Amino acid sequence: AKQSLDVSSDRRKARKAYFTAPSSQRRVLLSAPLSKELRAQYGIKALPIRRDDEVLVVRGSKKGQEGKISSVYRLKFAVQVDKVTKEKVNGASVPINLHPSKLVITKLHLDKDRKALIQRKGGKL
Amino acid sequence: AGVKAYELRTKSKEQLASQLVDLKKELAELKVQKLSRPSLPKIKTVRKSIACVLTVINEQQREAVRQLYKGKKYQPKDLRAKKTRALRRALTKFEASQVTEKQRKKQIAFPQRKYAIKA
Amino acid sequence: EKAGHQTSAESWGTGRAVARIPRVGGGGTGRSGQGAFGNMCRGGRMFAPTKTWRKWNVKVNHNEKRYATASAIAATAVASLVLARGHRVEKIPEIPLVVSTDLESIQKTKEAVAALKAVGAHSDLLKVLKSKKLRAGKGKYRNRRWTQRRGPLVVYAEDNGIVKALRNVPGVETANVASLNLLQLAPGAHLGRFVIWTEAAFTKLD
Amino acid sequence: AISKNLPILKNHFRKHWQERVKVHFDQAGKKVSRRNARATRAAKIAPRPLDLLRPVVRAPTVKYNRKVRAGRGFTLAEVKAAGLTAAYARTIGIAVDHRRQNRNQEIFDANVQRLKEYQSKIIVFPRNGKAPEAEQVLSAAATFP
Amino acid sequence: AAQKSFRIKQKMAKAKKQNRPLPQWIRLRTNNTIRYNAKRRNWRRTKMNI
RNA sequence: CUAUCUAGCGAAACCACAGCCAAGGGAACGGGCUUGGCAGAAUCAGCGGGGAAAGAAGACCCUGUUGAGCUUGACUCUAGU
RNA sequence: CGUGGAGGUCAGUGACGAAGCCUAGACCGUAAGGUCGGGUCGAACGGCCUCUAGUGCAGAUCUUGGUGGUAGUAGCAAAUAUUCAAAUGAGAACUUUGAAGACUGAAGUGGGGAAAGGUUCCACGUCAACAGCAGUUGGACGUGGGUUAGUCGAUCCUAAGAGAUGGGGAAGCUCCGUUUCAAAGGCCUGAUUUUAUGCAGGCCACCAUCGAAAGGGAAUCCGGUUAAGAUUCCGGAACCUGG
RNA sequence: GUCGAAUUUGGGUAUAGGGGCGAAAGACUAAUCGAACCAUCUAGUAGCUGGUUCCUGCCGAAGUUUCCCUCAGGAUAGCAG
RNA sequence: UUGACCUCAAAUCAGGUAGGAGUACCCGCUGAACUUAAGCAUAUCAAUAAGCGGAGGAAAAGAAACCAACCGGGAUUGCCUUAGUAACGGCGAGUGAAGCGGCAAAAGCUCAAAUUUGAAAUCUGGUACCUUCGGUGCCCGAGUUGUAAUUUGGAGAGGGCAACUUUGGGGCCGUUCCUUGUCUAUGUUCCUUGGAACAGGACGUCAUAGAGGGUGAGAAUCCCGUGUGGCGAGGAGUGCGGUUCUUUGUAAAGUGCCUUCGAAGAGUCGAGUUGUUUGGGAAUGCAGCUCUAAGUGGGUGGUAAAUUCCAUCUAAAGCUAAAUAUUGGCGAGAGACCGAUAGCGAACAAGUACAGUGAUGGAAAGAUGAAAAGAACUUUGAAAAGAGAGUGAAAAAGUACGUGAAAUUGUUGAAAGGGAAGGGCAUUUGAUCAGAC
RNA sequence: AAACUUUCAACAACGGAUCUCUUGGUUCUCGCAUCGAUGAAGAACGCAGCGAAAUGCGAUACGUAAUGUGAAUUGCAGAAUUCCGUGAAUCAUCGAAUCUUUGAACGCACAUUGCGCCCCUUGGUAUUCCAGGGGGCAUGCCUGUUUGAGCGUCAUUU
Repeated sequence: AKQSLDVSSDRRKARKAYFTAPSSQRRVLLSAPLSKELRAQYGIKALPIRRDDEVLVVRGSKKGQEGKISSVYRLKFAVQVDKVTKEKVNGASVPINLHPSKLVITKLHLDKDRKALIQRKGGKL
Repeated sequence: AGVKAYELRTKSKEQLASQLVDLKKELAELKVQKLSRPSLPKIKTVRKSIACVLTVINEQQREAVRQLYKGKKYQPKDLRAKKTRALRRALTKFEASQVTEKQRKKQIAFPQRKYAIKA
Repeated sequence: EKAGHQTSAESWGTGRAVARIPRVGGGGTGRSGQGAFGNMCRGGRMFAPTKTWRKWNVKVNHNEKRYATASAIAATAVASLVLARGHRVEKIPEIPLVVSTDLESIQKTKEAVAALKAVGAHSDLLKVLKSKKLRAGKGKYRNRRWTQRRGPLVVYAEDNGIVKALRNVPGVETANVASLNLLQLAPGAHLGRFVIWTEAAFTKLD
Repeated sequence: AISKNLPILKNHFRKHWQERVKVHFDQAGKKVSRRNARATRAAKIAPRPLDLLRPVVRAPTVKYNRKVRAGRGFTLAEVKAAGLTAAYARTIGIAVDHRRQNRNQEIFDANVQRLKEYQSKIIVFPRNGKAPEAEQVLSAAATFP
Repeated sequence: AAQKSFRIKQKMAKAKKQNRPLPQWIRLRTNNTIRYNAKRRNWRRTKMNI
C-alpha cells in the first residue's frame, strides 16, 4: 500500500498519464533490464534503452533472436530490432515492434552521458 | 543545423547586419527554386536562422539602453517589471514599512516578550 | 443540478397529432422537435435527481457499539464460529491464541511472517494468497479491482514496529487493544475472526 | 390538506430552500486542518502556550450567575494591583480588559492571586540573553484550571 | 456582388482555401481517427451568411 | 393530354386483429357473439353502398373556484392634472 | 423470483473457452423463474449469508432509434416537337458533329447591369453519389488557371437622418441636446537670417464627425489581344489634377 | 378592375410590443397578431385527461351520514386490512 | 510702472491613475411576477430571479453613543443551542429574531478638538552623487485658512517632590516554507495448454515495497513506479537558532504622592409626516421633505404620555489578522456515482456541423487485429466486383471491421389452407426425445 | 398438384440491441491566490516540405532565445553531423524576446483595409510638392511645472 498523500491509486489517471506522456518521459518508460552477464559486470538492473544497443528477446514468438536496436519509436511505445522482421506477401519486409520489457540488453551503447549515468545509479563499470 | 546563437553574440552590430541581409538573400533563391522542385525542407533551416540572428541582434541594442539608463529612475516602460498590473501598483516595502513615531516608540519600548511556561 | 434542463423547450400542445411532451424548438439540426424535460425522454433529466443531502452516515448509540464490540470479542474465542468463517484453525493448539510480547518488537516483515507460521497462521495466510480474484461487477474500474479473503488480526498493546511488519502482508491487519474495531472483529457482520493476542495485549483487556 | 389525528407542523420550506442547504461533508476535513494550524502557529511562537491567561469571572443573567467562567481580560485594576503595566502585561500572555471593572473583592482577589500564580510559574527571557529552551506547554487554561 | 468591400473578398478567400478534401497521408498517421473532412462546404448546399 | 400496357425510377395517408350476409340479443344500428344462409386457388380495369373510412385531444353546448381581448356609475388603485 | 452495485464466505467457475447471443432438445418449480445439452463467441463471471438502490413494462396520440403492409402502387401528363446519320464508348432517346423539322419573335427563350451569391467562370481528368428516366454529359466529382485603372466606381459633399463635445438629468446601464448659459478655432504676409519660429502685425466667427457604388461630382477613345480579363493589357492617340 | 395619376416602384431613413403604424379590416408590425419573436422566472399551477413495470398465498369493500362558494373536490362517520 | 495674492485657464508641459474582461463566494442599489392562500386584493414567493454600480483571496464586520438588571458581561466573525420560541399575521394562509450557555479563533486600537512661538522643526517634486522597493547635498513649491513634535477618554497635559528601572540597525551560516532533480530490493528457473503465459503445476527471493499502470490473457518478484531513507539545485524574509560589525543617545518609555486643568465631532442628534422595510408590537432600520438642538450633556434600557430616580456607553471621524463563504481560476486526492439513448449538450477536429435578419437555437458520432501481417499472385468482367490463392489463433475479424438480438427479408426443408388467423380439453396420425434395463 | 399465404428450423440478409471495455462525465474532500493602458478577455486574417480541421504560433508565425534531460522525429520525403556532444526531440522547463489587424482600444474615421497633423531622416534640381523609413498626436482626473485671463484684488509708483 502507498503511504504518500501525493500519490494517486486512480486507474483512470494512471492510464491517462501513460498515454499522454511526453517523449522525454517515455524514455524512462521504455526501460529494458540488463542481462545476467551485464548485471554482475555493472551492478545495474535496468536502464533506459537507446538506438544502438543489441538486446535479446526472452518472450513472444521471437524468443532467442539477437539483434541491435534499429529505432526507438517513442510514439508507438515500441522498439524495433534489425533482423527481426516479418516478410510480407509482396516480397516486402516490415519491422515488428518489440516492447523493451520483453528485451534483455547484452551490451550497452557507451557514451559520455551513459557512462555518467552508470556512476549516478551506483554502477561499477 | 542553422546558425549558432552563441557564435552570434561575439560579432558586433555591423557584422550581424550584413549576415541578416545575407540570409535574406539566401532565403530568396530557396523560394525561387522551391516552385520547380517538389519539396524543399531546407527553407525551414534558413527561416529559423534568420530568426536567431534577429533575436540576438535585438538583445544587443536592448542591453545597450539598459546600460544607458543604468543607475537612474524613469526606465523605459518596456524595460521595467511586468509583474502584474495590481502588483506593479502595489505599495513598496519601504512605503509599507513606514511607521508613526507614536507606534515606533511603542515597538522599541514594548515588543512581544518571548515567554515560556514551565515553572 | 441542471443536467437534462439546459434547453428552452416548450410543449407544442394539441391539434398537432404529437404527444404533449415539451419539445425542442428551432430547426435545422435534427435535435429540434424532440422531447425534453421528461424522465422518459432521451436526454432529459432522470426521475427524482439525486441530491446530496441524502443521509450517508448513521448515528449508532455509544452503548451498542460497545455492546457489539464485546460480542465480536467474545466470539473470537469460539472455534466453532471461527471455523464457520473459514479461518483454517483446525490445527491451532487452542484458542484464544496468545503469543509472547516479543512479537510486538519485530521489525522485518520476513521475521514477522515466520513468527505467524510457527504459531499456526500458516494455513490462514496461504488462504488469502490463493483467493485473489477480479471483482465481478463494474467495480473493477472504480478502484475496487481485486478481491481476497481476510486473514488473521494481530492485536498489540504497544507499537514497537509490529504495525509496519505486517503492513505488506496480504490479508493481515494490525490493531491496538484500545481501539478494537468492530469492522475488523466481525467482517461482513460475521462473528468469529481469527485473532492473535500478544501477551501484553491480552493482559490489557481487564 | 388537513387530515387524521396529527399535530400541526410548521415546516419552513416554501422558499427556494434547496440552494441554501449545508451539509458539512467536511467535518473530518476541517478537523485535520484545524490541528495543523493549531500546531503550525505553535511552532512559530514556539515557547508560548498559544493563548493568553484569561481571568475567572462570574456570569450574568441570574440563570447563569450561579457558576463562574473564563472572562476576556484582566480589568486594569487587577494588572495594576499585581504590580505590572498593561503595555508590558500584553507581552506576557496576560489578557487585559480595558473596559471591565471589578466590583467584588472575592472575585477581585481571585484574579490577583491568579495573576500572582501566573508570574511565579512563567519564565520571561531577556531580549538579548541566551533564552534557554523551556519545554513549552500548549495551554495556560490547562495549567491554571 | 461585383463591387465588394475588402472584408467580404478577404473572407471569401478564407472559404476558398478551405474548400478541398482531406489530405491523403493524414489517414496514414498513427492513432488516426479522422476519416474525411466534415466541414467541407459547397456553394449549392449551404450558404456562408457573410 | 391522362387514365390503360411496357422499360426505368418510385412515395404518402392510414393500419388492435381483420375483412360475405340475414335476423337476434347486446352500450338501445356487428366483421367477430348465437341461430341460420352459405362457402373453392390466384386475380385485372372501374366504382363510390359500407368499413358509423381518413384528416383535428368538438371552434357549438355545458362544467372548472382555468384564461384572455373589450366595456362601464363593478371592486380596489394609479399616471396626469 | 429477477437486476445494478457493496461487506463476508465458497483457498467458487473460466483462454482445455467467462459473459453475451440462438436453439417446435432435456429436467425442476403452481409461478415468478432455475438448471442442463448443442451451435456461435472471446475475457471475464457466479452460489450462499447479509447491505444498498437511478431495480422488473404492452400501452402514456410515451421518448430515441429501427422496420413493415400499403407497394413495384399513387405517380414521373402545364410551358406547340422531334427525326435521320456519323463519331466516341462496355453501354447513346438524352454527349459531340452534320443534316432536316421547329420555337422564342426585339416590354425575346437575345445582349448588359443593381441587390444577392462566391468561384458557380475556364481547362484537364472523370461518373461511387447528385441531375426524382438515362448519362460517355453537367452549375456534379478530383486537380489546377483566371479578375492588371490618374480617367470606370468607391474615396469628397450634403439630404431626410445618425451622432460625439460643453453641459443638464438619471441610483445606474444610460437619456436629452448639435450651437446650445464654452476663455471652443487658423490662413496669409512680415522680422532674424545666434534660428527655431519666438517675436512685427492685421484678418477671421462660422463651427466634430458619419450618412447616397440611382443625388451633386476634375479628366480616355479607337483598334487588336485570352481557354478564361480589359474604357484596366498591348499599339496608337488624348485629357485632368498637383508640383 | 384600373391604367398620367389620392399612380407604380427601388435605395436611404424614421417610427418598436400595452408599443409602432392604420383611407379603420382588429388590419399589418419577417408564412407568427384581439398584444410579435428570443432567453430567463419555469419541472409555472391544474378539484381535469392519459399512463404508472415481477409471481404466488390469505383477507376483502364503497357509492351511504354530516359540514364545506359544497354538487367531476375535500373533511368526517361507516364498510376493509 | 512694477511685483505679489485670490480665482480661473492652456499645453503632444513631468510624472502617473480610472476604464475593459472575468464576477462561484462578498458590499451596496433597484426590483418582479409565476406560485400558496383550494377564489382573491393585504399577505406569500421575496426584502427573491432579472437589471445596475463596487472589491478581495476571502470580502464584509469589528474594538460599544454594546449587552444586560446579574454576585454583572465585555471587538467582530462562525458553529451548536436558544427556537419553529417572544413577536408578527384577511390573528388566515403563513412568517419569525435576539440576550443568555459550550466551542473554533482570539489582537488590538487611532484621529479631530491644545502656542514649538526661544525660532516650518514638517511634506511633495527637481538636480548631483551613492551602497537604489532607497540615502545624502542643494533648489523652487505645498504650507500659517496649519504641514511636523505632543495626547484619545481605558486617558492624558502643564507644574512640584523623590528617585529608579528599561532600549537600535547592517552583514554571515543554519532553520522554516515553496518549486524541483537524483539515487536507494527480490525469478523472467523448470513442465503443460495457448498465437502470445501475464494461466495451471513445482521450486525459490524481497517486503517500512502484495497502491496503481504497462508489456501479445488474472504479473509483489519483466518495466515504470511503490515503501523507507540519502544526497543535491533555485527562490521569501525576518518567522527564529547561533557569528560578527556598528551604539544608536547627552534620546525615548514605564513607575509613587501633591496641585491646576482635562478641548472629546452639527443640516448633525432628535421630532413630525410620507413611503418602503422588519419578527419589532401607539411606529426595527432606512430614505424623502419640513423643523432642527445640547453640555452634571446626549444616545439606549422593546406599551404611548407627564414627573422622580437608576444602569451602560460616547455617535455625527478612522484602521485591523484568524476562526467564516465559495458549481469562478489553478493544482491535487477520492467515491457502495454513470457507463456511449447512461454520465456534462459534448468520451470523438462540441458549443462543432447546422437553422434564423437577429437575439439565440444546437445535434449525430467510441470498440478490426497482439501485430496491417489491410489480401502478393492467377482467372471472369468495361469497371465496381466475383472465384481461387494467401495473412492471421480466428476473415463465423476484410477499414460496410469485437459480439451481433428483434421487428422485417431471401433461399432450402416440413406441414396446413371452400369468406381470416391465432387459443382451450381430449385423442388419432407424423416427426423427434428423456428416463429406466 | 403447383403458385401464393401462414408457422418453425438452418444458412444468408436488414438493423444495431445485448455482453464485456473506457485518456470521458459527475459528486465529495484538500491546498493555493495570480487578468488588463508596460494594453486583458475576445475577434479577424495568416504561418508547416507535403494540413482542411483540432492543437500551437504571429511576417522572428506548429515557432526564436535561455535552462534541464540527453538521441531522436516518424505518414512519406529529406537532413545527418548534432552523436564521448556548448547537443536530436511535435521532449520537459521557460526568467529573454517577437507578438500582423483589431479589441476597454487611444490622431480623426470605419458597411471605407478611408482621411490628416507634428518630429527626425532619405530621394526626386525642394521648409512649401510627391514618396520612403523610424517616433508620435484620446478622454476624465490628481500632484508639480511653465505661459496667461479677470477694476477679483494688495502694494508701489509718476
